[PDB]
Amino acid sequence: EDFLGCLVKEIPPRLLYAKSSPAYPSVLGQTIRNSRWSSPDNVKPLYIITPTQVSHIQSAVVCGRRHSVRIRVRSGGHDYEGLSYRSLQPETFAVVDLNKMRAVWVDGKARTAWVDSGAQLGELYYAIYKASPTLAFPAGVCPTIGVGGNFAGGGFGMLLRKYGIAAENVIDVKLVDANGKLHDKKSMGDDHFWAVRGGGGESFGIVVAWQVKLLPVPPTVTIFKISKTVSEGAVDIINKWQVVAPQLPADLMIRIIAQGPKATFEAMYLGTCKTLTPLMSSKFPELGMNPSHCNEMSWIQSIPFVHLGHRDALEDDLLNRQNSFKPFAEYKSDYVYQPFPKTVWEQILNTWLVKPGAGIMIFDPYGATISATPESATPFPHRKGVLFNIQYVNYWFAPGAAAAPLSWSKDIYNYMEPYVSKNPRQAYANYRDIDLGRNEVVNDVSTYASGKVWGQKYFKGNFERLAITKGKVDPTDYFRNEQSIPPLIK
Ligand SMILES: *Cc1cc2c(c(*)c1C)Nc1c([nH]c(=O)[nH]c1=O)N2C[C@H](O)[C@H](O)[C@H](O)COP(=O)(O)OP(=O)(O)OC[C@H]1O[C@@H](n2cnc3c(N)ncnc32)[C@H](O)[C@@H]1O
Ligand code: NA
Ligand code: NA
Repeated sequence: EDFLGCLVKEIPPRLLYAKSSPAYPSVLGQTIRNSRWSSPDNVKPLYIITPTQVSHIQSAVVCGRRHSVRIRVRSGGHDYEGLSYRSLQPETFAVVDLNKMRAVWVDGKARTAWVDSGAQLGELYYAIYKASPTLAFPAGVCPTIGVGGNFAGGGFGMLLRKYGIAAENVIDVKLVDANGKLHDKKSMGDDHFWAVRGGGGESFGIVVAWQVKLLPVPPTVTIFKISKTVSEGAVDIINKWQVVAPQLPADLMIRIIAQGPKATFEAMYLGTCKTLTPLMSSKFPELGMNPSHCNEMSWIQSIPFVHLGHRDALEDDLLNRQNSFKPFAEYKSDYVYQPFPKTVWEQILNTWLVKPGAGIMIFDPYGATISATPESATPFPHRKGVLFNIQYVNYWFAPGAAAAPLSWSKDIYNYMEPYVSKNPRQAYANYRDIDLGRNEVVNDVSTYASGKVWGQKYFKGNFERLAITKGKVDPTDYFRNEQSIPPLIK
């Protein structure tokens, strides 16, 4: 009551929703992307605020401090555990939902842009396209991902070998801190500005907007998608890929999707069929690539083409907010520094991918620019020596069908333990996986020791600096969730 009273005083009432508001269920559900987290057994926010101005965010945070009510911020709602809009255990929180703050302003000539956190990647990419056919930004593959969470947790996609992660291409921010204060890079200082760009969402304050540098791409890029079944030699070919792909020139990224005894090699090349053909013949002849495989197109066209296989529907694929794809979903991730033995690839393709509840495995090769950044230069530590990342994705479509995929996800992660990174076993912060560990709260503050268990997996040697920065900007642990950076204070 106290908290709501404060909000009503400062923010338009049409932007405030209580559980009893008729529109609350659809406001809550509008960017939930995982059917596991939409059902009524999930813990719901007491209130939802949908700011349209930065002053509304500040008022909301000031109210939350005064009345001791915590806020989970949501931009695109893609959090794998839904931590932008649900808690694991009953507790009081409000959601500050940024979907209405979605402006993107591109300065083509300066090659910079200001992008609101509530914009989806598709909208950012489209706006860049309206400004220039030869500029791009290196962020996620899926068009509906929110800018806010994608950037805060790092953010990578088919330009990662060329330009690294989204967070290392951010040149300023506009942020509201745990005391409701408005900050930019200059006011927040090196530590806070280092942490917010890749140190995970929520922990370091609400980013309202990000200023990004825009990067050159040729007017024509080339995509191929070449599949090999095991009888076509997928095992030998992927065994070679793991050594070659991380060593390829930075203009060529070849990722793999596998969902049975068959691997599809999806490439984005910053250039033409005419130069890709000889490069492949020279560096990776085992794949058997020829000019018939080439799909030449602009960078903007490559986004729906890579993610959805569509060539013909630019605006609908990039500017969509209908939220129609809502699988029940589980996800895990690993990083690989040493080549798998051929026998492991044999097991993966022939055995693991043919079990009840078996999911899809995606393999993104590193090296080049992403690996050239030192491990501590940003909070994202998965850099020098990384051959590839693995994402293990399970989708299902009926609420009664969870047992087999959940069980497969657990089993394959156990199987893979000897072959992937260890001490710690690294994982990508934006592929959030609560089973890596969760925080313990003592005297209303997340403990450092509990945070460290999962924190070293996402952030490796960067965890302690993240926590010291957290202690400086938010010593009372106001902006938190079950897996956010704990404050390390003296
Ligand atoms: C759903 C999904 C997710 C990803 C891909 C595809 C699809 C369909 N593919 C992908 C991803 N990540 C990549 O780097 N490359 C890819 O190709 N996926 C994961 C995605 O990057 C993460 O889920 C990301 O955190 C989602 O961001 P979001 O859509 O904005 O999600 P939430 O609103 O749930 O927020 C996540 C997390 O960050 C905090 N948060 C949200 N907004 C802010 C702001 N403005 N400031 C600070 N912190 C923020 C949330 O509280 C939550 O903890
Ligand atoms: Na290690
Ligand atoms: Na999970």
